[PDB]
Amino acid sequence: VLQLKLGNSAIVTQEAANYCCAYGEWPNYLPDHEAVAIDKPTQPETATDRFYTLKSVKWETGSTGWWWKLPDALNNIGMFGQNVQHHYLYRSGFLIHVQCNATKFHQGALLVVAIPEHQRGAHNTNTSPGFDDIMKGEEGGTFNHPYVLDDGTSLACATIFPHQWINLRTNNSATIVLPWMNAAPMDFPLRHNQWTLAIIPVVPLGTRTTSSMVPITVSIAPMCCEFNGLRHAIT
Amino acid sequence: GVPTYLLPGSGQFLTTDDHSSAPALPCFNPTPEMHIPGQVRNMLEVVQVESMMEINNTESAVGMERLKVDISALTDVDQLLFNIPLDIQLDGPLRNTLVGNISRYYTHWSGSLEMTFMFCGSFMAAGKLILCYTPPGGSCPTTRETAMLGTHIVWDFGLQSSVTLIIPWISGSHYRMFAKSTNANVGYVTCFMQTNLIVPSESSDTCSLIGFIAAKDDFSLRLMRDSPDIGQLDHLHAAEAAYQ
Amino acid sequence: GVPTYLLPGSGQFLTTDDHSSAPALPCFNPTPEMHIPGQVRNMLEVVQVESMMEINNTESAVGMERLKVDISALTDVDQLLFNIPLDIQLDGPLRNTLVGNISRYYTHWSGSLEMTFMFCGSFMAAGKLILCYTPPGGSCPTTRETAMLGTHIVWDFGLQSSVTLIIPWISGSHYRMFAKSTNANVGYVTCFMQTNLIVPSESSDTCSLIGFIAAKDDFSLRLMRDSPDIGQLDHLHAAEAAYQ
Amino acid sequence: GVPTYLLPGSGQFLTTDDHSSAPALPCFNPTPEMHIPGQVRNMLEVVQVE
Amino acid sequence: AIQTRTVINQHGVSETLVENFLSRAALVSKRSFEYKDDKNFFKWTINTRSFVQLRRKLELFTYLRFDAEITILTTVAVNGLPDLTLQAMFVPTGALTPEKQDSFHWQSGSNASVFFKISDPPARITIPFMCINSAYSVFYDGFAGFEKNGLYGINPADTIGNLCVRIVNEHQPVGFTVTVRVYMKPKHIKAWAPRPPRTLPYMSIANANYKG
Amino acid sequence: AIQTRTVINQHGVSETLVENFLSRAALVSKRSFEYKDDKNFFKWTINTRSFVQLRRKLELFTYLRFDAEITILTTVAVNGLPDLTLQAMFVPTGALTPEKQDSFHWQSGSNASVFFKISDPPARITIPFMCINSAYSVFYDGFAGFEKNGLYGINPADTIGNLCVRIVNEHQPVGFTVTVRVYMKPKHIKAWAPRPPRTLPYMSIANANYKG
Repeated sequence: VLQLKLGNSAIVTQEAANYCCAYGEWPNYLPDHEAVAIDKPTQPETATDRFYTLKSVKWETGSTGWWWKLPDALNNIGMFGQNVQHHYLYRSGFLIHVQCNATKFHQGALLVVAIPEHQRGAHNTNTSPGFDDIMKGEEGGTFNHPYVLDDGTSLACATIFPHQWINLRTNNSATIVLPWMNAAPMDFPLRHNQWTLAIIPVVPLGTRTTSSMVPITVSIAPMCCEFNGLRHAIT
Repeated sequence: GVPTYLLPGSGQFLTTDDHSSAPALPCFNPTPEMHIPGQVRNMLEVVQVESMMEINNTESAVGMERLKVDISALTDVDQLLFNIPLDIQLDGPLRNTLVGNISRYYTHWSGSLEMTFMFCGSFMAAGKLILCYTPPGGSCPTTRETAMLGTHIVWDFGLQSSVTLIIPWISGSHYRMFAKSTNANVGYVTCFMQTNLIVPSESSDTCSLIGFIAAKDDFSLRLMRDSPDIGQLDHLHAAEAAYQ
Repeated sequence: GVPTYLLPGSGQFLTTDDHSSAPALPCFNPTPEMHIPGQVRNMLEVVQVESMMEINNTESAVGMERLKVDISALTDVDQLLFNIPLDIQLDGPLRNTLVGNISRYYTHWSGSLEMTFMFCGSFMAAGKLILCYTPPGGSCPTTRETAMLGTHIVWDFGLQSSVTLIIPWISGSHYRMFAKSTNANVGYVTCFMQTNLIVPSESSDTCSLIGFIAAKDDFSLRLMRDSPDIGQLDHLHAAEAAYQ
Repeated sequence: GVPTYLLPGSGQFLTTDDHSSAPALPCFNPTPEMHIPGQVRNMLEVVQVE
Repeated sequence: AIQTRTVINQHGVSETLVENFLSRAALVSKRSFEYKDDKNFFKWTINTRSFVQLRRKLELFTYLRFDAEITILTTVAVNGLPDLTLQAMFVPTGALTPEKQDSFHWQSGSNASVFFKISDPPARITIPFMCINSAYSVFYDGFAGFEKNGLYGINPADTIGNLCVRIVNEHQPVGFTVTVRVYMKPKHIKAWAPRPPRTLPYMSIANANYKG
Repeated sequence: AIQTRTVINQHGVSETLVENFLSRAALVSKRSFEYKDDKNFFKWTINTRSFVQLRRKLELFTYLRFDAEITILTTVAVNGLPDLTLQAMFVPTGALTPEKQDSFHWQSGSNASVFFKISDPPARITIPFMCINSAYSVFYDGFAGFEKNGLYGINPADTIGNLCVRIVNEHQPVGFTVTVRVYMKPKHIKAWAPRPPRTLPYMSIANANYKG
């Protein structure tokens, strides 16, 4: 039972019908045997365990793809973006609800895939991607070369990651429930992104009229947040 | 003391030995194991995951158009949309897949596969396909009449937009004689237009097919080798920066 | 006899091995163990002992004046007396301490610390301080208004002349990329004059603070290295007298 | 066979070792022990004598 | 090109184990240095990105946890044949690295030096898991420097450390070239989050760039 | 200089044990001697004060009790390459020390001589605890000579003894330099009364002087 209703935010959709626990793992808090992680991680309630619905991206016929690095997509937004700019640690899974509303006369297939540690590559140069090439924020980024996922490795094999297909014939939605995917128990949100929600239209959008401006709406819920404490009792 | 003599093969460095050596930093506790999601205990778990095929298999299809087969009113009545040569090793649709690229790290490989053809037209778009598994040794069907004589599956895409397609036991390996010796053929999966495509006046005239490939639990790999999909020829940039 | 082959790594002298060797003088009884007071079984027992900080942290403070912070009528109402950058590795108050110098023999280090600020004015000398633990990532407070917003402790020194100050989990290590990579920041402990200093006409106008630092039982150290606090450059006198 | 590596201090002749070596004339019975009076088991017995 | 086929009679999944997939002593570094007494020694930051055969094979995974079993294979070539003593001092993160053949860092007691000869069998040491995260981020989506325009994709935790190899011998009448082949067999391998195999060729060892 | 940070996930206090802190085979002596047959051999009074890395590390404690595990690493350099036999005769307190390469003290049966070759693995002997007090006074607040204006801070009990290394070979047609590296790993270590770490640089190996 999923119930897309987290905190004050909620998504009253009808046709969701399934979600993908990424790598079979539900997001949880930091386990109690990992006390090494500084002694006070606060466990914030639904101040940050809520859906942060981004801009609806305008999916046309000639669109290559979209990528939002998490939690870079939410470092400027709301009570998660406030807590990132004060806390240096965090440990949060994510619930992503991508749905692409369209009529029964639209066609297409989105590979809504969540890529752990999507180290991007630049095209046709040996210089590494800069800070402004990687850390985009609320707008996210567009794939330059989506067949190689902008890191030289194939889109055809990108279903090895947690993914769901928005085939506009069958379903309009995709819900991917991300656990804490890191080697470290907690991590640093302003300079590291564990996941990358990548939405790649494999089959492009098609209709006989002018190029259809079908929106894809992304809602990212940081489930089971933790952070730095900042309210510790110095005795 | 203990009377010991040296065997032949003493003081050799065999690169595939399993002898525990003297640790460089003993009495150094490493970082404790954290439950990271999605552990791979076995590389067949990579192979059993579905992955898109390059089912377009035309020479002009560059890059991302290889993943889809466009059907339209140009496909008239009975057109060969695609054949999938079931040679994982040879260059084709199954080459650049997860079952493709992990089986190029291994020489000998044998097991069942599992195709999935997801139709990506509109909801109103109706029609039929006939997905024909030719066994190895048999001839690839050229017409749709020959295609329904063999093993096939007539797939009307009404509400049914995906077909699990069990392929029995694609095997094969590499060969060398006293090279230029590949696997002969492990069959085909061809697709012919049974009907014409039917789209209404608002849906697009051109609809597409995504094909997937996965291995089942009986797929197996052995005699690990090096995959020739990668190879350095000139240089890598700042390769000497690991030394300077 | 016993068929034995030589492994790779045979006849090597690894400086971190634990192989018992042939004793030079066997059947020589050493001097028996006498109960000498204060055995150290573990170097964390050195670290958990309190030690004075160099809390004065001004450039003109040479030597012994670094251990104390003078407060007087010159500190008017709200003055930053000292910030303590909680970087054990970097040069500051915590550098030349017992938790400082033993953690420079180890690369990776993590655990709670424990400050103690002993006031060393007269018995009549009253006043207040506000000792403010800034967590890492937060900004160091510049005014006393910003200082009471975060974690702080308003310390009136009446009969209370010492403050046990638990710091949660100062961690950090050394870094190296493809050096010049230190720990970013592990926070601060700042101290602002809450009140003005009150001394009578016979007590001195200038009073001082001694700060201590100790580790708790959860402080830990690993990946032992060489401490760069010492180093020979030219010579030591009569270094050849161990040979002549 | 048995995977053995050489330690440092291998092939050295330490003059104070206690390793039993290959006897030059094995299967040679020596002269049997005769009870000779006044065995010294310990050099302090020499020292305790006036 | 003839086309043959054979009945593939197999049994077992044990060869595709990830412990069994990656634990091959692959050549990870090879450079020669002239010796006459870098300034005539061999140092190398231990990464797996030097050769594309092991790199793509390890970039199948996101997170790796292994004990690297470094085997220093040293051969020598004279420009009489001498017998030489070498020092494959392993320099972890934080300990300083030598700049000359006769620096004061070679005699550091805390560095795990191994002293071996050329006429010996090759020196082999098991370097443990020394990432300070619980796995090596093969791909690190993120930055080392905190909001700094520096280098992307470098984890501060994944530094194994420089492997520094010199010749312990002093000046000798012959000048000779010493080629140091370093063979790393990763072992006790756990691996997390499998990734698509890379199709495009690499452009640099610092990052995941591609030309197409 | 960039500023990074990482989550330090540790577990255990076993690496900070004093047995684990000090037992590293640190280089304690290194001198070369020309050979042609000091007068062409290597003698060295075993102290830990020769190198400031181990000295400050051992001056963290007042009293130490260890078995020194001396490893004589000998390399050779010709001014054909010969194979040589060496003698690392350990001379304790009371036994006389050699002054020449061919003195009568090298053949002393009571000294713990070890005969090793250069082509062998390095010679390693475990010199036991031979202080006659129950621990080595690292600092000896006191005098050896009874009210004598001699030398301060020298315990008469803490003498390990001279470690004397020569080449057993007679005259040879080539003259060559022999560098004797002595590696000492203290072990079975008990340690008493911890001390503040030294901040100022050393001025001599005889004492605790300081310049400021």
